[PDB]
Order: sequence, then structure tokens, then C-alpha cells
Amino acid sequence: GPKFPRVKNWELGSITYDTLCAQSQQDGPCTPRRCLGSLVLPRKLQTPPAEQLLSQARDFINQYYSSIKRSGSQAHEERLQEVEAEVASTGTYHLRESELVFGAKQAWRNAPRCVGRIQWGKLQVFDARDCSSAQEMFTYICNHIKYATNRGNLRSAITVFPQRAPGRGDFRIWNSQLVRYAGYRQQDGSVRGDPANVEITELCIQHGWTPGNGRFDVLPLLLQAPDEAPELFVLPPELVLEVPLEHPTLEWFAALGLRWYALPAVSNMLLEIGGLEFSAAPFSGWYMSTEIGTRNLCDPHRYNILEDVAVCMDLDTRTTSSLWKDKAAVEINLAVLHSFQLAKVTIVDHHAATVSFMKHLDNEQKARGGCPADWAWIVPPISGSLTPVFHQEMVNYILSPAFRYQPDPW
Amino acid sequence: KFPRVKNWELGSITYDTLCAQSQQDGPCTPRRCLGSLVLPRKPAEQLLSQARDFINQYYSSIKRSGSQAHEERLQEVEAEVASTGTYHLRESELVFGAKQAWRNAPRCVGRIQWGKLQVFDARDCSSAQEMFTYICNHIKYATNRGNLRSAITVFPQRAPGRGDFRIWNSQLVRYAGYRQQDGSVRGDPANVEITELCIQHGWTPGNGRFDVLPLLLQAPDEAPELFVLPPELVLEVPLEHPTLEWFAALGLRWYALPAVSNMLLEIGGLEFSAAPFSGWYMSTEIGTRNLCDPHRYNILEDVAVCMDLDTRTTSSLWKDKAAVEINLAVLHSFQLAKVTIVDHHAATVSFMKHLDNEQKARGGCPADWAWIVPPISGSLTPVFHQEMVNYILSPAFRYQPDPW
Ligand code: HEM
Ligand code: HEM
Ligand SMILES: CN(C)Cc1cccc(NCc2ccc3ccc(N)nc3c2)c1
Ligand SMILES: CN(C)Cc1cccc(NCc2ccc3ccc(N)nc3c2)c1
Ligand SMILES: C[C@H](O)[C@H](O)[C@H]1CNc2nc(N)[nH]c(=O)c2N1
Ligand SMILES: C[C@H](O)[C@H](O)[C@H]1CNc2nc(N)[nH]c(=O)c2N1
Ligand SMILES: [Zn+2]
Repeated sequence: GPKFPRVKNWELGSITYDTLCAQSQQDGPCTPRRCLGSLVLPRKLQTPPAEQLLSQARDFINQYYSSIKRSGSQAHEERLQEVEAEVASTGTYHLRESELVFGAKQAWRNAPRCVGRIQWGKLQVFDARDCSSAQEMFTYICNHIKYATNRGNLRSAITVFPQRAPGRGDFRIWNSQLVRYAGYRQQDGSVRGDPANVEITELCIQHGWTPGNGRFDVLPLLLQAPDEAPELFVLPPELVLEVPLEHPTLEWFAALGLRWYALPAVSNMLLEIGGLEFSAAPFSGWYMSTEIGTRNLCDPHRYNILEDVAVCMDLDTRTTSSLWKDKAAVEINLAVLHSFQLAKVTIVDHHAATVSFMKHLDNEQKARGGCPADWAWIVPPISGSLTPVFHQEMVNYILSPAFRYQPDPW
Repeated sequence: KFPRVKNWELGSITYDTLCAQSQQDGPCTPRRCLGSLVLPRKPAEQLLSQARDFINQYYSSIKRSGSQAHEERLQEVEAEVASTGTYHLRESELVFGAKQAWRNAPRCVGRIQWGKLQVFDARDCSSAQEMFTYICNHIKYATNRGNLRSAITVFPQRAPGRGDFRIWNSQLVRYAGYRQQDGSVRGDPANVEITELCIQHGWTPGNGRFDVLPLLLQAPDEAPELFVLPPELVLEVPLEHPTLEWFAALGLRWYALPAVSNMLLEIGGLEFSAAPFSGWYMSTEIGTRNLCDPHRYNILEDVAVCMDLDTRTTSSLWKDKAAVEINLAVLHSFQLAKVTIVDHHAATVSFMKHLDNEQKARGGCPADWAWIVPPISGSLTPVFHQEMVNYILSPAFRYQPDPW
């Protein structure tokens, strides 16, 4: 019937149409000839003339005034005029605090790869647009961590540092997350710690950090204020909450000495709002257990502990058909959940998370006529079809405000 | 441009140039990606261009391009289309086309096997009764007492202004699904509609959870006819678990032969509306989807209860634990019965080898990531970490509407 993508849920047999994708102003990587939906970072996902800026600005101001039900109002028209003026005189413009708050939330709401978006309306937005030094960025980040960690009762938050400005250096956090374990390349070619972090680890060393030699050394932050060499800051150990991993029934699991940090705080993404670019805007939520238990601990190119655990479980690792990988992976995920619960640190299992995302989809269908969703990222890395999202068709597209990938500062 | 394609586990990069040979649009646009949708939303110069392209593919394959034979064959095809509006394939072209369609199937993880396919030419078939005879022989050959062999049987092509040959069943072997007026379904809920069609065509139904359906076979412009399969033709595996003795008590079983029968085979513009094909199962199809899907047999909770798992909460991972034991039981039972099956680790490992073979051979491989990655233990398999490019090449297997 309708001229919009028809979306089907194969478990429930129910049908929706996505009308929200018509609001997309930015092209993704796919064409009628070939789909590139499985690519992590296609060129059409990597990242001004006042005409371009103003149209993006006017679109955002329209979104804002819609969200507060004042579209067409005199205040709506005046805000528009005021933005056009700023841009005419300065080349850029500035967001009111309530527009920044709305924009940050909408960027999270818009993120197709995030399964946690049921929470989108509950985001504490810290305005750090007054920050003027790397030391001050550090102070702001520490406050973020303390507020967000909240002794294990985690709270979603974002801290927004000053926007990109014409002919001035960017504010940048070099680290990809506020909390990351070191990866030390060994003289034999292997890696001690997290192989994901070899590059940032070496950068920290080049910039003066004295490296340790454990599997779980917390990295210092490399913080860059405009037109300045990045500076090195060590997080006070007591600010970094970690959870030692144990298993509810396998007593030997604790002896493995595994652990993970409580706070997933992503720090290298660009926050874009109405054409304005916030190159430093770290945000944090809480973990879904599979991120830790499946990806971080079991990816072959990460900690890669699957075989070690399988051996402790006395499984047959010389043959695929024993499903030793599947058995070990399940017990590792269970250990993560059990350990976080025991430590009273917020965590969500992949079943609870995907059920809540289905509720989010229903909410958004009514509120906006759709929800951009990247199926490959939404479906968890273990037990895929055991979760409701597997059976849900999704439509993926780019809406703004958006969190976007940005090239590394070096 | 042509896409850069990365493997995140290995760091290796390829470029897919094969996608440039696609002459068929998928569902995505720059505005929105529809890569996770199961089904697509919806004359003479056209036919001739598809035909010439396929004939060119065929002679290129046998290292005889530009030969006198190649040039004459194109003339045959053109003469036929210009005079009759259609044309006909030689057996050897049909054999080549059936193999290429499998090779080109973006959703199939078993494509390492693509060059090994027994092709039965059933184009001399004029009746539903004859279709049945061919189908029985297909099943007999492919089953091979448990040493499964891939096969396809090709019934006559669609023709202008004449109804199609069709097999109404979605697979040659399916279990009945009986709708209870108390909402529920007994058997396989995926098969309620086909079960009801069989009944109204005069099938006397059973009332079990694993009653094998009769076939409904249709010759052009005729009501379909009902044919019960001889039970000795249908190999089934009773399911037991290597250590959990109670599992056998569940009374579960599955059939050996996965034989998809409702897809359309397109070769050189020609369409084969009945062309059932079969391989062997990957264990997750049975253990995970068929048995654990909420809208299928849905046995997770039953198994979880017997394992004495805490069902009160998701965070006990009862679902994950039960699914793993169910997949293991399928693997164990098929192995015990000497019936061919491949686990999802072995299968995805073979597919990565296939990807490498195809990169060298054709400069890429169309793959549908959402279907290639197995439905349990995704990131535990190498295909999870492999970027893939999805596109439609011809010869192709396609969906077609149900004949009712
Ligand atoms: C509140 C609890 C949250 C949960 C359970 C959650 C869950 C997840 C998960 C599992 C992923 C996939 C991560 C991966 O595999 O690397 C993800 C991605 C993402 N999340 Fe959420 N998230 C939460 C909060 C937030 C917040 C507060 C923001 C921003 C304000 C956010 C923005 C994003 C973005 C932009 C991505 C995609 C990142 C990328 O493309 O690399 N999330 N989330
Ligand atoms: C030889 C062993 C084979 C294995 C292990 C295998 C494996 C698989 C699996 C696991 C799927 C996903 C199906 C689903 O989830 O429902 C699939 C799909 C598919 N396979 Fe294969 N396959 C084999 C043989 C074949 C053969 C012989 C053909 C055709 C000649 C074929 C053509 C296809 C097609 C067209 C699909 C997609 C069907 C659809 O979209 O519903 N496969 N295969
Ligand atoms: C590479 N950058 C995008 C930063 C980075 C580093 C390491 C992992 C990830 N994952 C993306 C991501 C983004 C936001 C998240 C929010 C909550 C959460 N639990 N995981 C989340 C995961 C992101
Ligand atoms: C819905 N129709 C496309 C037919 C149908 C009915 C029931 C199941 C499936 N699954 C698709 C399918 C196709 C080919 C396969 C080949 C081998 C295999 N092991 N499974 C395979 C599965 C397909
Ligand atoms: C190649 C593939 O796109 C890649 O491995 C993706 C798949 N899905 C994912 N899903 C999530 N949530 N996070 C990831 O990092 C990835 N990686
Ligand atoms: C909605 C989603 O596309 C649908 O559930 C897909 C996902 N991936 C799949 N993968 C395989 N192998 N088989 C399937 O039927 C499906 N179904
Ligand atoms: Zn796409």
C-alpha cells in the first residue's frame, strides 16, 4: 500500500511502515546495486559554507521548536532570524543550553547501532562549553566519571566540550574510551593486555607515560586542548570502579584473575547538532553483558580466553562439534552477569536489553513513525535468534543530530 | 567505487569488483538500507540480453569463448526468441546454470560445495504424477541411506499464457501443523496453511507433532494433486543427548533431507517455477531455529525445566544453556545415525575458505551477513568478523508468490 518501507516481525506476524526514513538528509553506503550494511566503517560513514550550515541549523531549530510544540511561533521565527544573523556575522552560531540538551538526547535517540535507546530520554547533559584547558577537561571528565559511576548505580551522561571553531584547534580526547586497558606488544609478537589498545598504549608511552606490564593496566587519558600538544592525565584509581569476575558454580573461575571496568564511556566520537561539531563529547551508559563476556573477553583479536575457559571446563577442544566454544562462552557471560550483580554494579543481559529495545521500537513507531536500526549491531553476538530482535526486520538510515565517527587526531 | 571489504579479526582487506556484474537491483538506496528484510517488497530485447549474457557465461566457463560453437549458439538463441518470444536451454547449459545459481546465492553458507551438485533434467514432464516420480527419485538419490548428496530436479520452465508447474509445499519434507481452536498449534506452526490446503484436497490428517505432510503437485492450469510420500523414502533422526538421558523422553525428531521446493530458478531470463533442491542440514537450522524459535516448536522452556534451570529470570541465561544442549543433541543424534550434518563452526570455516576461493576466481562473493552468521554463537564464528557485500547475480534462485 503506502510508499514507505514495509517492516515485518516474523515472530509476531505484525507489520509496520517506516515513514521517519523520509526525514533522512544524509546518504548511507548502500545503492540499488549492492548493500554495504555489514561494513563497520564505509566511506559514507566517515567525516563550512554558510548555506550548508544554515540549512542544517534551520533544520535543527525546526526540530527543537517541534519538540516543544512551538512550530510557527514568533519565538521560533526569532530564533531562526537570530541564527541567520550569527552565521552572517561570525561564520558559525551557538546553541542555547536547552537546545544542546535536546540535541544530545536526539543524537542518542538517533543512533542506529545502540540497543539501549529505551533510556534515551534519561541522559544527564553536562555543559562543558566553557572549558579552556586540558587540565580543565580532566576535571570535567573526573566529575563525569564520579556522577555516572555513582558507586555502581550507573547513570547515563554526556559531557559536551566546546564546538569546532573556524581557524582554531579542536578539543579532542585521544583515547577511544575513558577507561581502557593497556596493550603491550611483546618481543615475541604477542600482546599482553587488550590488543585493541596497542596503538593508544604506545602513544601514551611516546607522550611520557611510564608503562606497566599487567593484563589489566588502566590507561592514562591523553587530552588535547586547541592547538596544543595532548597532555597526560592519570585517573585516580579510586575513581575507576572495576568488577572482579567469578562464576556462580564453577569455583575455579575466580582464580583466572579476570575483571572488567564498570563504566563504558565512549570518548572519540563526534557529536553533530545543527551543523555544529562537538569533537570532544564523551558519553557513558552501562554495559550489556555480551559486550564484556562475548566480545571483549572472547573475540580472537581481544583477550581471547575461550580456549583457556574451555580447558578449565574439561571440554573437547580438538573438535568443533563438541560445541566447546558455545559452552565456554555461555559460562563466561554468566560470570559477567553474576559478578556485576554481586558487586551491585548496573549491567543488563542481552535478553533483557533486546526486550526493552522492542518496547523502544513500539514507542518510536508511534512517536516518529519509525526507528533507524542497524540489525547487525542490534542482534547480540551470542544467542542471536533467542532474542526478539533477530525476528524483527529493521530499516537503517542517518538522522541528525548524530554521533559520528571521526578520524584519529594523530 | 568498488567496496573495500575488511576482516576485523585478521586485518585483511579485499575489493569486491564482482558486484559490477550485477544487473539486478536490491532493496537498498542511499537514503535507507533494507538489508535485513526477508522478502522483496514486490519483454523481448530484455530476454535476449539476459540470454546472450548467460550463453557468454557458459562458453567462458568451458574455455571456448569466441568459438564457432559459441557464435552459432547465440544465433540459435536469438532466432528462437525473435520467432517465438522464448528459447530453450541445452542440458549442459542447464547443469551449468543450476550450479551458478547456487554459487550466486548470497544467503547460503554451504557454497563451498557449489561445484558438486547432481542435476536432474525433468523438463520432459507433463503431469503431476510424473512430477511425483521425479521427486521420489530425487529424494532417494539425495538421501543415499544417510550419506547425503546435493541435488536439484528441474521441471519445465514457465511459458507465456500458460499456468506454472509448481510444488505447493515449501520443502519436500515438512511436518504438519494443526490449528487448535483454543488458539494453539500442534506440530509445526510454520506449516498451518499448507496443512490446511492438504486437508481440503482430501488428505486424511494425523494428530501428532511430527506428521510428515503429503505433497501437493500442480501441472499447468490444473488443480494440484495430493501424493503421500512412501515412509521408507523419508529418513528421520530421533533426537537424544549424549549425557542428559531424559532428552530422548522429549520425543523429538527431525528429518534428514533439507529440500527447498518453492523457490524459482532463473537462468538466462528463463524461469523454472518448480526446481526443488537439497543439500544437508547445518545443525543450527534444526537445533536453534526449527526447535527453539518462539513461532516454531518453541521447546526452550521444556528443555530448561528438565535441566532444572532458573526460568524466573533472563540473567540466569537459561535460554542460552538450553539452546546449546539442544544443538549438541542434534549433532550427536545425526552423528549416531550416520546422517550427514555440519555444525555451525565447521560450516562458517568452510565458507571463509569459499570467500577466499571466490575472491581469486571472480573478484568477490555476494554474501548476506544476517543469514551467513549463525543464529547462536555469532561472534564465535569467523564470518561474524568478516565484512560482506550483498548483490544479485544471475543465474539466481528467487522467491515467487504462493500458487494459491
Ligand atoms: C544506558 C545503557 C546503554 C546500553 C545498554 C547501550 C548499549 C549499546 C550496545 C550494546 C552497543 C553496541 C556496542 C558495541 O558492540 O561496541 C551500543 C552502541 C552505541 N551506543 Fe549505546 N548503550 C547505552 C547508553 C548509551 C548512551 C548514553 C549513548 C549516547 C548518549 C549511547 C550511544 C551509542 C552509540 C552512538 C553507539 C554506536 C557506536 C558505534 O557505532 O561504534 N549509548 N550501545
Ligand atoms: C550442501 C550442503 C548445504 C548447506 C550446509 C547449506 C546451508 C544453508 C543454510 C544454513 C542456509 C540458511 C537457510 C535458513 O536459515 O533457512 C542456506 C540457504 C540457502 N541455500 Fe544452502 N546449503 C547447502 C546446499 C544448498 C544447495 C544444494 C542449494 C541449491 C542448489 C542451496 C541454496 C540455498 C539458497 C537459495 C538459500 C537461501 C534460501 C532462502 O532465501 O530462503 N544450498 N543454506
Ligand atoms: C571507536 N569509538 C566509536 C569508541 C569505541 C571504543 C570501543 C568500543 C565502542 N563501542 C561502541 C559503543 C558506543 C556506545 C556504547 C554505549 C553503551 C555501551 N554499553 N556500549 C557502547 C559501545 C566504541
Ligand atoms: C520459504 N521458502 C524459501 C522455502 C523454505 C522453506 C523452509 C525453509 C527454508 N529455508 C531456506 C533454505 C534454503 C536452502 C537450504 C539449503 C540447505 C540447507 N541446509 N538449508 C536451506 C534452507 C526455505
Ligand atoms: C563485520 C561486522 O560488521 C562486524 O564484525 C560487526 C558486526 N556487528 C557488531 N555488533 C555490535 N554490537 N558491535 C560490533 O562491534 C559489531 N561488529
Ligand atoms: C528479520 C531477519 O532478517 C530474519 O529474522 C532473518 C535473519 N537471519 C536469518 N538467517 C538465516 N540463516 N535464516 C533466516 O531465516 C534468517 N532470518
Ligand atoms: Zn543495505
